[PDB]
Amino acid sequence: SLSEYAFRMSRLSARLFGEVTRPTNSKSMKVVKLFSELPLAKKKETYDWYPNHHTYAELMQTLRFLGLYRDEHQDFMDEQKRLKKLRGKEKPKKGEGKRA
Amino acid sequence: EEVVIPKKKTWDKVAVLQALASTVNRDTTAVPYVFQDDPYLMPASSLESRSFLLAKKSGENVAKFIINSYPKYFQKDIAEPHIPCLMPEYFEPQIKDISEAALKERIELRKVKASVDMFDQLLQAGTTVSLETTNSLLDLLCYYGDQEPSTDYH
Amino acid sequence: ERPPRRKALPPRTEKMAVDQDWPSVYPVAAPFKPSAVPLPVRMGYPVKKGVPMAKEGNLELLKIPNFLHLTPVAIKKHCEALKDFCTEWPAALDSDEKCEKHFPIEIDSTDYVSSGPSVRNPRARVVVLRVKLSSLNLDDHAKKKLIKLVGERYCKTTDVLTIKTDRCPLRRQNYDYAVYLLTVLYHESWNTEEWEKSK
Amino acid sequence: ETYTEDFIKKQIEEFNIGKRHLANMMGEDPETFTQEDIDRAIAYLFPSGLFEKRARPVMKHPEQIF
Amino acid sequence: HYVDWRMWRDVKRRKMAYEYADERLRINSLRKNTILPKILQDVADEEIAALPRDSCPVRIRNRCVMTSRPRGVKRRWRLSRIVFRHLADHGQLSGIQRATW
Amino acid sequence: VDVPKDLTKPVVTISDEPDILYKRLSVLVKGHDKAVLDSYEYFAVLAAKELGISIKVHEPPRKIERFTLLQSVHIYKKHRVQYEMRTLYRCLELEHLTGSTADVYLEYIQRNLPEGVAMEVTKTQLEQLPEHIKEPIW
Amino acid sequence: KNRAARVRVSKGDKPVTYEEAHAPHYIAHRKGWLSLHTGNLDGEDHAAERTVEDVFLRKFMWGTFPGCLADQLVLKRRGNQLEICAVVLRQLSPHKYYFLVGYSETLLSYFYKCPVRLHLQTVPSKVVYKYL
Amino acid sequence: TKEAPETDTSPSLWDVEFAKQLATVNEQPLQNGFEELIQWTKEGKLWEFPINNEAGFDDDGSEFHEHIFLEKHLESFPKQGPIRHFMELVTCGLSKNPYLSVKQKVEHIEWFRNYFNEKKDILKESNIQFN
Ligand SMILES: [Mg+2]
Ligand SMILES: [Mg+2]
Repeated sequence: SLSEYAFRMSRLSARLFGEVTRPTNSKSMKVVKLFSELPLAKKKETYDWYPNHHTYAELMQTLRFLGLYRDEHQDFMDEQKRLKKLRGKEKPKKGEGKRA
Repeated sequence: EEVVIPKKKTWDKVAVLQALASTVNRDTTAVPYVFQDDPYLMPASSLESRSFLLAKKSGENVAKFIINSYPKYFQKDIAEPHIPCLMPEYFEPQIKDISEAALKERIELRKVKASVDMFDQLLQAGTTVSLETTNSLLDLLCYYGDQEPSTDYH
Repeated sequence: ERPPRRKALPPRTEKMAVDQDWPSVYPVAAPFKPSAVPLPVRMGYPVKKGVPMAKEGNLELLKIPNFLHLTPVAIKKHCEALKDFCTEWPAALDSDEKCEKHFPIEIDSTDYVSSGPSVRNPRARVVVLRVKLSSLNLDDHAKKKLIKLVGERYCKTTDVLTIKTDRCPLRRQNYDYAVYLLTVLYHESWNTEEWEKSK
Repeated sequence: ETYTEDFIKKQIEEFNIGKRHLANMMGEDPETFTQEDIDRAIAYLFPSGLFEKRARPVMKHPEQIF
Repeated sequence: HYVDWRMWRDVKRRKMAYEYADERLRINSLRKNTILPKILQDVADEEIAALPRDSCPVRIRNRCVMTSRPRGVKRRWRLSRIVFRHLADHGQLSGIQRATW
Repeated sequence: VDVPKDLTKPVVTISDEPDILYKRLSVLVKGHDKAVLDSYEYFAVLAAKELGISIKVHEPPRKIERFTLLQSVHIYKKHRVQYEMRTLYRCLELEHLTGSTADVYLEYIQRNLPEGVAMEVTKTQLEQLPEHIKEPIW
Repeated sequence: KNRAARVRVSKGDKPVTYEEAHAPHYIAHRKGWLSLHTGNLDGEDHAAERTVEDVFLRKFMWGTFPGCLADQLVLKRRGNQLEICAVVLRQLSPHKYYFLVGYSETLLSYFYKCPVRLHLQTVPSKVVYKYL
Repeated sequence: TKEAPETDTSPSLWDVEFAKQLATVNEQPLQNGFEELIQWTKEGKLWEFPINNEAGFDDDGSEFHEHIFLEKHLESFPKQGPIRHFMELVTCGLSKNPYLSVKQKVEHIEWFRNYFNEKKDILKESNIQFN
C-alpha cells in the first residue's frame, strides 16, 4: 500500500539509520530483537539476584573465631546444645546410629 | 560577524577541593582532626594523644591482617570505577617453576630467604642467572642485611 | 580501679566565642555533633506537659542532613575562592536568537548523580542533537527529501530536526554517530536519484 | 520531670548565648536578630520534612517551651 | 549457608543459566525465523533441547533473598512481603512510609 | 595570632583550546523531604549568584508511588498494609555558561548533595555546523 | 490488633527511646528514616543492593560493639561515601573504641569497596523518652 | 646537570627505599575534613567531581563505526541467499546493542561462521553453498 517513490524512500532511510533493509516478516524480526538486548540470564539482576550467603556466613564465622564479632544467636544455640549433652540428647555417631 | 570563545581553564582533580580548603583555618577549640570529636573520646593529655592514635592504628593493622589472611571474603568488586587500593594484597610467589624468570618474582616480593634458596638451587641446576638478576638479589640482600623484612604476622 | 571511671570533658561549645569563624568548625559536611554546635536546639514530639528532647543523645537531629557547613558566610567565602576557575560567557551571545545564528546545533547530554559504590548509569550514554533545517544550506528538493527521510524526527511547527542516538555504549560514540547521521542525511538529501522521477 | 526556677534561669542564659551564635553563623546583626529570623535559620540549617511541625527542630525562648 | 536447599538449587540454576546464555541465544536465533532451511532449524531444535535442563531460564525463581519465600516477593527489593514490612515498619528503608490518602 | 603567613593557591592553567559553551543546564534534584530541597535550593541559588550565573528555580510536580501488601503472615486477605514513596523535585535552570564555569559550579553543588537527594544534570551544548556539511560534495 | 513495631504498655516501668516509642504510622510524621540513600527515589536503581548492605551493617555493628550501642544506627550515603553514625555508651574504655573504629572502618571499606567513616557519639546512659 | 637520566632503567631497591624516606619527612596527620577528601581522591577511593558516569570505562577505545557497521565481518559468509539474509538480521541487532563490546559482537558472528561450516552437508541438500 505504498507508492514506488514512498517505498524506495523508506528503504533509503532505513539504510541510513541502520534498520533492516530486506523485507522481513514479524517472525524473523525476532532475530533482530534477540541480538539487540542482553539475554535475561545475562542481566545483573538475574545472576546477581542473591547476595553471596557463603561469603557473609563464612566471614562472620571467621570473625567470631577471631574474637572480633559477638554472635548472640550462635552463642544461644551453643548453650542449648551444651545443655542437651548433659541431658543425654546428644547427636549420634553417623553410620553407627540407633537403626541398622 | 565573529564571536570570540574564551580559552578553556584546566585544573587537577583536587584543585577545587584545595581552593575550598584555603578558605578555612584551624579551629582552636577542637583537638586534631584525627581524633573522634566527642567529649568522652577526645584525648585529654599528651599521652592519650599518642595512645589513642596507636590504638586506632592497631585496629587498622588487625583489619588488614584479616583481609590478607582471607582474601576470598574481600574479592567481590562492586566499585565503579575500580579501586585497586581497596583490594586484598597477595604476598606469596605464584610461580612455582625453578627458573630465572620465576626467581625475579621472589626478589620483587622481597623474600630474602626464598630468593637466596632458589638462587642456590638455580645455580646447582646449572641454569644461567643474568647479571641484572644477580645484582637485584644483591640489592635485596645488601639492603636488608640478609634478614627478613618485618611482616604483619606469621 | 585505680581512678574512677573516665569522666567526659565538658563540651567544647563552652569555649567558643560568639564571634568565632564558624566555617572553621564545620568546614565540610559532617553529622550533627551536640558538643560542637553551640545552639540549644531541641527536637522531638513532646510528651504531655513535656518539652522537645534536648540535643544530647537526640537521634532525630542525627537523622537530619544538616547544612551547618553551608552557612551564608561560608558559601560567600567559598565562591570567592572559586571565581578563579570560571571563564567569561561571550558577551556577543546576548540572546537565544543570537546563539542560534552563530551556533545552530544543540547537543543534550545527561549526567546522573546517585549514592552508592558504582557511578555507572546506562542512561548517561544518550545524546540528542537538534538543528533547525533553516540553518542548513538546503535547496527546495534537498529540504523535501530530508523531511521525508527523517520522518517523525522533524517537527513542522518548530522546523527542528531531532536526532537521538543511543546505539553505542559510550556518550562520545553516540555523539560521533549523531554528527555522522546529520552529515549523511545532508549529503543524501542533495543527491538526486533516477527513481525520484516516479514521484 | 519538674523544672525548678533556677533551671529555667539557666535555660534563658543558654538561649541568649545561642541566639548570638546563630546570628554569627548566619552573618546577621546579633542585636536585631528576631525570633522569626531564628526560625528561618533553624529551618535552613536543620531541614526537617516531618509532617507534624511539633516534631521539627525548634529553638525558642524557654518561657515558650517549658 | 543459603537459607535452605531450595534457595541453593535456585543459586545453581542462575549460575548454569548464565554460563549457557550465549550458546542458547545463538541456537535459539537459528530457530526463531522463517529464513533458514527447516532441515537446519530441526537440528537446532534438537541441539537446544540437549542442553542441561538447569540452563533453561524459565526454571529460575525470584525467591526472597533473606528467607527464600518463593511468593509475595517485591522485585525492586527482592524481599518477601513479611521481610519488607519488618524493615519498612522500623523505618530502615529510605523514603518508604505508610500510605494514607 | 597563629595564622598562615602565605597560602599556596591551586594552579589553574589557561589552556590554548577553546572552551565549551552551554546554553542551558537543567539541574533536577529528587528527594523524599521537601525541607531538604528548600535548603539545597537556597544554597545552590546563593552559590550561583556569587559566581555570576543566571539561575531560575521551579518545582516540578511530585510523584507518589503507592503499593499494597497483606496485613497478616497467613490468610486474612481482606486486611492490607499500604506503603508509598514520595519523590519531590526542584529544578535549577542555569543559562549561558562556559565549560569551565559549569565544571566548577557542578563540582561545588554536587559534592554538597545531601544524603537522600539524587541529581540529573541535563547539559545543552552549543555547537557549530560540522565542516563536512558546509556545502554538498555532489 | 496491630503489632508491627509497637512497644506495648507495661506497668509504667519500661524505659523506651524516642524511636521505639513511635509506631510505624509515624515514620514520616514524628520520626524520620534510619537510612538515607537514593535507591528508593523514582527512577533510581540498586534499591535491593543498598537494602542488603544496610541489614548487614546493622548486624555487624551490633556484634562488633557488643553492649555499647545505645540506640539504632543512622546510615548515610553521599556519592561514594558511607557514613555510620552510632550513639554508644561511656562504659568501654576509649582505647578500645579507637581500636574498633579503626578496625571497622578498614574492614568495611575493603568489603564494600568504598570509603567508610564511623562517627561515634557517646551518652552517659540510654536516653529515655518515656516510661511505658 | 646530567643531560639525559636513565629513565628506562628501573630503580634499584635503594632508590625506591630512599624515595620512601623523602615521603615521610612531609608526612603529617590529616588536618581537616577537606584534607581527608583530598587524600581519598588522590588514592582513587573517592569519586572525582563533577560526576562522570563513564569514569574508568573506555570500551577498548572503540569508535562508533566499529559498533554500528559490522558488515566487514560478514565477508566469509555467502554473499546472497538465506544465510546472507539471516546474518544481516544478526548484525542489525548487534549494531543496536549498547551492552556488548566489539569483541563480544565479533564472537557472536564468529560462532555462526563455524556453525554453518559444520552444517555444510545439511545446507547443500537445501540448495545453499557455504564457503
Ligand atoms: Mg517462574
Ligand atoms: Mg485491622
